[PDB]
Formats: sequence, C-alpha cells, structure tokens
Amino acid sequence: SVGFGLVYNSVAEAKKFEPTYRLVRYGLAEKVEKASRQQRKQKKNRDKKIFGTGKRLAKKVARRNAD
Amino acid sequence: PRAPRTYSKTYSTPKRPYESSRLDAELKLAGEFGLKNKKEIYRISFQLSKIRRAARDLLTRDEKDPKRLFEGNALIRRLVRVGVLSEDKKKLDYVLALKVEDFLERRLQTQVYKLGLAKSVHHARVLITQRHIAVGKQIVNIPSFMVRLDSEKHIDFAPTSPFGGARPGRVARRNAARKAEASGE
Amino acid sequence: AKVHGSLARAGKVKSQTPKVEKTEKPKKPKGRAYKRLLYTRRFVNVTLVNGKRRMNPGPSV
Amino acid sequence: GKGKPRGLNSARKLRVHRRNNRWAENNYKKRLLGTAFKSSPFGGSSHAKGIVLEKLGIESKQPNSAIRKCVRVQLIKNGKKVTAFVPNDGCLNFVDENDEVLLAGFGRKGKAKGDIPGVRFKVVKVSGVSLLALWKEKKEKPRS
RNA sequence: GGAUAGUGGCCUACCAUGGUUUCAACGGGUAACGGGGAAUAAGGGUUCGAUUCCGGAGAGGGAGCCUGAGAAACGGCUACCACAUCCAAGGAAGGCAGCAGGCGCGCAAAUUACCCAAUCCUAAUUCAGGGAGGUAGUGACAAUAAAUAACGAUACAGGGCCCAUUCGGGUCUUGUAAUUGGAAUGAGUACAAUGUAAAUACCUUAACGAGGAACAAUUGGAGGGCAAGUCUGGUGCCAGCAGCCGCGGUAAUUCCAGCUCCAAUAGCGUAUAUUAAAGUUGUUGCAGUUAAAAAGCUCGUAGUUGAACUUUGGGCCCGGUUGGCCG
RNA sequence: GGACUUUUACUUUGAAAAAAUUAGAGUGUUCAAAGCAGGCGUAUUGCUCGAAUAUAUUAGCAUGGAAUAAUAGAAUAGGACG
Ligand SMILES: [Mg+2]
Ligand SMILES: [Mg+2]
Ligand SMILES: [Mg+2]
Ligand SMILES: [Mg+2]
Ligand SMILES: [Mg+2]
Ligand SMILES: [Mg+2]
Ligand SMILES: [Mg+2]
Ligand SMILES: [Mg+2]
Ligand SMILES: [Mg+2]
Ligand SMILES: [Mg+2]
Ligand SMILES: [Mg+2]
Ligand SMILES: [Mg+2]
Ligand SMILES: [Mg+2]
Ligand SMILES: [Mg+2]
Ligand SMILES: [Mg+2]
Ligand SMILES: [Mg+2]
Ligand SMILES: [Mg+2]
Ligand SMILES: [Mg+2]
Ligand SMILES: [Mg+2]
Ligand SMILES: [Mg+2]
Ligand SMILES: [Mg+2]
Ligand SMILES: [Mg+2]
Ligand SMILES: [Mg+2]
Ligand SMILES: [Mg+2]
Ligand SMILES: [Mg+2]
Ligand SMILES: [Mg+2]
Ligand SMILES: [Mg+2]
Ligand SMILES: [Mg+2]
Ligand SMILES: [Mg+2]
Ligand SMILES: [Mg+2]
Ligand SMILES: [Mg+2]
Ligand SMILES: [Mg+2]
Ligand SMILES: [Mg+2]
Ligand SMILES: [Mg+2]
Ligand SMILES: [Mg+2]
Ligand SMILES: [Mg+2]
Ligand SMILES: [Mg+2]
Ligand SMILES: [Mg+2]
Ligand SMILES: [Mg+2]
Ligand SMILES: [Mg+2]
Ligand SMILES: [Mg+2]
Ligand SMILES: [Mg+2]
Ligand SMILES: [Mg+2]
Ligand SMILES: [Mg+2]
Repeated sequence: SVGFGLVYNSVAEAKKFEPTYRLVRYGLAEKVEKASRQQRKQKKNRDKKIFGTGKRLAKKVARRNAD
Repeated sequence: PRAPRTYSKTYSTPKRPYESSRLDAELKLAGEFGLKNKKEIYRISFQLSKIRRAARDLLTRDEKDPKRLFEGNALIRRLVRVGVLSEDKKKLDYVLALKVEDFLERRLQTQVYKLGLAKSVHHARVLITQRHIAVGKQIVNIPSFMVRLDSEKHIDFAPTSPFGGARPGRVARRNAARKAEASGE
Repeated sequence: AKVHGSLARAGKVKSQTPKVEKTEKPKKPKGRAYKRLLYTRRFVNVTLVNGKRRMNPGPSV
Repeated sequence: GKGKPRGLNSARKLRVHRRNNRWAENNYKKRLLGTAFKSSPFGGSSHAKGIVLEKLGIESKQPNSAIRKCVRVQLIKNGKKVTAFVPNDGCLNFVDENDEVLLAGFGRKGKAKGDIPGVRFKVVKVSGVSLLALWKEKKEKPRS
C-alpha cells in the first residue's frame, strides 16, 4: 500500500495546520453538528426578509392578533 | 467545463466481411494462440497498420533526416524491447515485413504456455485471469500483456494461490474439511 | 393498385403451422471456448470431406 | 484541348462552373433545396409517430400476387397521412385502428420497396412496445 | 460646431455630387453564431462543427436608464407588448437560455440528493460565502481492458517411424462419449481496514460462493451478391419473404417451424444522415458521331489565353556535404 | 563602409505564432484507453531525469534567389552624363 504521511514537530502545530477533517479522524477535534446545507441556506433566505433586530418586529406581530 | 478526457478505439474491421480464405486464417490464429474473438486478432492487425504507416512515412524521407533517424530508431527500439523485432531485423525496411503473429507471439497468454506453466494456450488463459502468475512482484491478469524481452525470465506463479505456495485454494481446503468432520468422528 | 383487397387472411400460415417445442440439448460453450470448438472441429480432426470439406451436409448424401 | 479553362488565373471560372454542374447531382440538389424539411412526409427525421386511420390490403405488383397488409397513419407532428406496411406474418392483427404506431423508412432512400407499390414506410411499434416483441411473444400489447 | 473617453456623417448647420457593382454590387435563402476543431483515411478532396477552449450575442419581446472604474445589467429599475401569480376586488407582486424539478413538444436527452475536502473566485478577507466546482444517483452516447470454463482416467474409432505369415500390436499420439477424477476462480456475498469532507464503488482481504433444469450469450442469417442445408414437417401465387436479382399455384435450398450450420459476439439488428466505394462533379480526373450532351450561323464586350529576341560563354581563388582507409 | 526590387507575381529561409485536439519522444496506468507522470537509495530527515519535438501560410511582417510571367523608359527628343 502506498500513501502519504506528515510528521509535525509540536502536536500543537499539527492542530494548527491539519485540515480539520483529519483531526476528527484522529479524535483530535470534535465533529461539529450543523444543519444540512439546504436547511441552512433556507434560514438565510428567511432572515433576509427581516431588516433589523428581529424581536422588535415580533412586538409588531404581538401587538396584532390580540384582536 | 472540465478538460475533456480523450480516447481512441484500438481495433479495425475488415473491408470484405465474408471471405472464406480470411475467415479460416483468423480461425487458425484464434486456435493456435487461444484467442477469444476476432476482435483480438483485429486489434493487432490495427497496431501493425499504424506501425507500417509510420515506417512508410519515414522511408520516403531521405536517410540521415533528423526526423527519420530519431523516430525511425525509437520505433525500432520499442519493437525490440517487447520481442516483436528480432535481435537484428533492426532496419526499418524489416518492420515493414513484420506481421501479426510476431506480435501475437509476445502475449503473456502465449508466454505462459511457451515456457511450461500451462501445457495449453487455454490453460494459459484461465491461469492468467484467475490471479496465479506474476511478472516480478506484480500479478498481471490481462492475457494481452505483451511480455517484454528482459522481463521474460521473471514469469512464475504468484506469491498467492496454491501454485505459488501459501495455502491451497478454497476448493481444496473444503475437501480437507469434509474428510475431517465426517469419518474423523 | 387496389387498396381494399381482403384482410381476412392475415396470419393464416403462422397460425396453422403445428407448434413444435425445441428439444433440450447441452449448453454450448461461450467465448474463447466455443472458438476453440470451431478450430479443433473445423480443421483438426478433418471428419468431413467429399473433396469439398462440407460444413453442414444434409443427412446421408 | 479538353474544353475546360486551364489558365493559372481561371480558378474563378473553374470554381463556379463546378458550382453550377453540381445541381445535376441528385443528392446535392436535394440537400441544398431542403427537400427533406419540405416535401418529405417525415420531417427528414429518422422516425415519425402517428395514429392508424384504417387498414388497407394492397395487392402486390407483377409477377407476384398477394395482399400486403398495410396501415394508413396520420403523423402526430405534420398531420400528414402516409400509408405504411406491417412486417412479418399476421402482425396486422397487432395493430388496430386509432393505435399510434412508430414509423420508419424502408431503407430505399425513400423509394418504394419490392412488390409493394407506393408504400414508403413500415410499422415498428404499436402503442409503445414493438412488433418483434409482440410477434415473438416476448411482450403483450398494452391493455387499453 | 456639437457631442463622445476619444477618432469619425456619431449628429447638426452650410457646401459640393458623390459612393457600390458581372473581379456579382443590391436583394433573397440558410433546417448560419465564427474560430480551435470532427468524420472519412493513396493523393486531391467530400461532409460536419448547437455543444468542454477562445471570441461573439441574449436573458419572454423591444426600448429606456439608475448606480458604478466597468452594465445600455435583467437572480438592477422604468415603461409598452405578450404572458402570468396572490387578493378581503381596495391593492400587491414575477421573469430557470443558473442547478434540480414540472408542463408542453417530439424519434430524441438523467436526481426537486451530498459537500466546500479538491480546483479556483469573491469580500473588510487564512476563518465567511460559492447548484462556480466537486461527490454520489441515473446513463448499452461513445471508448479501454476482456469471465461464461481449465486439466487428467476408462471405452470404441483413429490416423499410427513399429512389430507383419495369420488383431503376432513398438511405443507414442488426435478427436469421441447417458463414464468417472479431483484441482482453479471471480460474478456475487461479507468481518475489517483501505478509500471519502462523510459515504458509495474500485484496489486489498478473513468467513462464504461452480456440476447442468447454473453463475444456462446474445443478435442476425444459411438460392446469388455473401460465410452457412436440396434436411424434416406445415403452407399451397394464400400467409408471408425479399435493400437488389428473386422466392411461394402440393415434392419451396428463399415463407411458418424443428434440426443442423455460418457471421459477429456483451454486443447485434433496423431506420435516417454522411464519407469511402464515385474518374457517377472529373484541378489532379469524366463525358458530349450513334449511349445523356456542340448553341442554325456569324459578329462581339467582360473573362480566359497569347510567337521570338537584350549576359551568354571562358579563366582563377577560398572554404563546405556525403564518400574507402586505420582504432 | 551603410543604403537600387521601375512596378509586380512567383520561390527559399525566418520571425511572430494558446492550450486542448492531430502526428510523435519519453514513461509498465498490472495490459489498455489514458495520464504526465516518475526513477534511485541506506528509506533517518535524502538524491534525481522529465513534462520534447513536428506540424496551417490564405493574408501580413522579415528575408535569399531572378528562370519563368508581366511591367516602366530616349521618336516633333521636352533624352542621359557634366
Ligand atoms: Mg495522443
Ligand atoms: Mg472533350
Ligand atoms: Mg486542368
Ligand atoms: Mg400472378
Ligand atoms: Mg421486379
Ligand atoms: Mg470635428
Ligand atoms: Mg468623436
Ligand atoms: Mg465633417
Ligand atoms: Mg439560426
Ligand atoms: Mg481542418
Ligand atoms: Mg479515391
Ligand atoms: Mg460553435
Ligand atoms: Mg439550434
Ligand atoms: Mg448542451
Ligand atoms: Mg449582455
Ligand atoms: Mg425561455
Ligand atoms: Mg447576469
Ligand atoms: Mg435588459
Ligand atoms: Mg434567474
Ligand atoms: Mg412522449
Ligand atoms: Mg438517447
Ligand atoms: Mg422524456
Ligand atoms: Mg474549496
Ligand atoms: Mg470556506
Ligand atoms: Mg461500453
Ligand atoms: Mg465475517
Ligand atoms: Mg469498479
Ligand atoms: Mg468457489
Ligand atoms: Mg458448473
Ligand atoms: Mg457460400
Ligand atoms: Mg428469414
Ligand atoms: Mg415441404
Ligand atoms: Mg428455414
Ligand atoms: Mg469522391
Ligand atoms: Mg494539380
Ligand atoms: Mg460518365
Ligand atoms: Mg436515339
Ligand atoms: Mg444523342
Ligand atoms: Mg448567345
Ligand atoms: Mg434547337
Ligand atoms: Mg507517445
Ligand atoms: Mg500508454
Ligand atoms: Mg504572397
Ligand atoms: Mg514569352
């Protein structure tokens, strides 16, 4: 079998320069959970429709439907 | 918009499809060398056409032409390295007389039978593709391998499969396992 | 030509041919092995000649 | 002699005189006039699909005598009606009126074939299967 | 002069009357974006190039314009036209020739998946973002490599360097089978680890997996062209076949079948287009008395073509290329 | 010593010429289509060959040639050299 290999003086330096997908292979960095691409992108388009704070328009929402 | 992957076909078909004299000779070459289909004959008739064409084009150029010498030799130097062109046939006028069996002779197919190892061309086939043979360290299962001159001596059964040591097959090892469980107890 | 001639007879002969099932036989080899069958047969043993070296003669002759 | 201009400077007249006599070449004329797009029952296409109007027994030309079992198909794309033959034995029963058959040429470069007068096309599939699939009973005609 | 970033009839004022054209202008057609290039392979040529690169154009049709270095932008605006969505009928809102997907069209073309790990791009910028791109899916478009079996034993023929008076068989050896014998292998399947961004598959590899009805190769043909049947049964100018020539009306070498056989073979057939074959477009290279084809005749402008002749012959110099002789 | 084609056509050499593709050199992707890779050595801190070359000339530019084929010139001398 033929492959490639890296030896970093100072593991701290290996934690700085390794592509993070290898760090999780070695248990040297946590696998980060995230929404799927499609779900993320969709929340970005949803937060586009909003200009400003959020919670301030939620007072506008709340001021109506009391009705 | 990724660079295109180039490719080319390796063979050619004959102009007249029904020729008794040509269909016999092709059958013969099939049986002598253990070939599969006319396509394998055809692929070689092709290589020969390309090499005779480049030679023809070189032989119409004046000798001592840098192109004629440079490409002339290299053509001859590759044809010798495989054992297609004889230790001296080495002029270009001779490659033009070369023919198909000269190539067909150099098949790892035909070399596995040529020295021992087989006792058939058809035994030679089933052997090669079935993983027991090696050229140096390397298992080669392609019957078209075209054994080159100085690798001829390294051809012997592979580090695996029973014929090279290292366990018998799993057909045999099953036969050893029926004699044990049954009348052994 | 007249276009309205009879369609009544379509499929006449195919319908009225007695069906015959094909007989079971051994499987012939495929690939390099069949081709070997042709070589050793067609010319090795030379079992058929009138001088014409027949491929598929009719029964008797 | 020879009757054609040989002058080194005559290329224009050689050039055009051939452009002019190319028009007696059948397959050059056709391809230039776009006969395929215009006068052809297919659009010049390899196959055309259409629906069966009625079935026509066409009697064959001499010395042969027989009834040739064709269908009349109006093409989905041009609406032009064309009469097409049905191959093999009894396949006529595989095609019924209003059946939407796939059509193909007879391979003659648009000339009629054999003893069938005027039939320039042949049936290929009925209702989306095949004739050989049906005739050989590899498939059944889809239940309507 | 005005305008433009700037040249310029780009536009305006005045003034001239020019400008293109049988060496084909102008117009009409293109099932026309141009090019790198593609198929065909004596040569000369013929045909094709929507489409991976470069250049152009457009973003339903037109025009307008805002911002900005850069747009006459369309995942910017304005308006008309054509479409077209939501509505409480007051109003609002849209441009998939981006990626997937739908409808329609048709002979004709795949998933509403995964990811920034690679390639590179952008930004205030190592980090964010990227349907650019890449991953997987579909995919007999093309292309490469090439399993479907290999080797022995018995029993007749066999040819049989023999040994022969009379199977007196020497010792082999080719094919054959209701006969046996073990060997082998991946197609699959599957721990693992490998691969990978994560997976998939490939490569590697434990445990498995080959004896016929399996792990069963197909597609076309068997009168000529053209490779292979005067075999059997059916049909009876009917059904059908047949590119072409032909075949079938009761002994069908051509149909429908069985058997056998040929050809190519994970591929083979059919239609269409195109090239070679075509010296049947002919420059190379055709033909024109009768086969297709010399204008009834002469004149003649474009075009094409156009006799000969003007420094030959002689004498020196310098240094290169290949050549047989020796290691 | 540096500079004439009267005015051309023609022909030689060269420059300027994208990659892909085509031809082709090198290279055992196990063969192959491909790809532009790789090849040594102790594999302990290394060494190293590559990634050629050929090719439209229609037109332009530079150039050597003057056969062929055109073309210009003194005739009412309004000709040449000084
Ligand atoms: Mg290449
Ligand atoms: Mg003549
Ligand atoms: Mg000529
Ligand atoms: Mg009759
Ligand atoms: Mg006839
Ligand atoms: Mg001005
Ligand atoms: Mg200006
Ligand atoms: Mg002016
Ligand atoms: Mg167009
Ligand atoms: Mg070209
Ligand atoms: Mg030719
Ligand atoms: Mg294009
Ligand atoms: Mg188009
Ligand atoms: Mg496209
Ligand atoms: Mg634009
Ligand atoms: Mg549209
Ligand atoms: Mg845009
Ligand atoms: Mg616009
Ligand atoms: Mg858009
Ligand atoms: Mg449809
Ligand atoms: Mg398709
Ligand atoms: Mg569809
Ligand atoms: Mg990235
Ligand atoms: Mg990122
Ligand atoms: Mg394939
Ligand atoms: Mg397990
Ligand atoms: Mg694979
Ligand atoms: Mg097994
Ligand atoms: Mg078996
Ligand atoms: Mg024959
Ligand atoms: Mg048939
Ligand atoms: Mg009969
Ligand atoms: Mg038959
Ligand atoms: Mg030709
Ligand atoms: Mg010539
Ligand atoms: Mg002729
Ligand atoms: Mg006459
Ligand atoms: Mg005549
Ligand atoms: Mg006249
Ligand atoms: Mg007349
Ligand atoms: Mg090469
Ligand atoms: Mg290679
Ligand atoms: Mg020139
Ligand atoms: Mg002259």
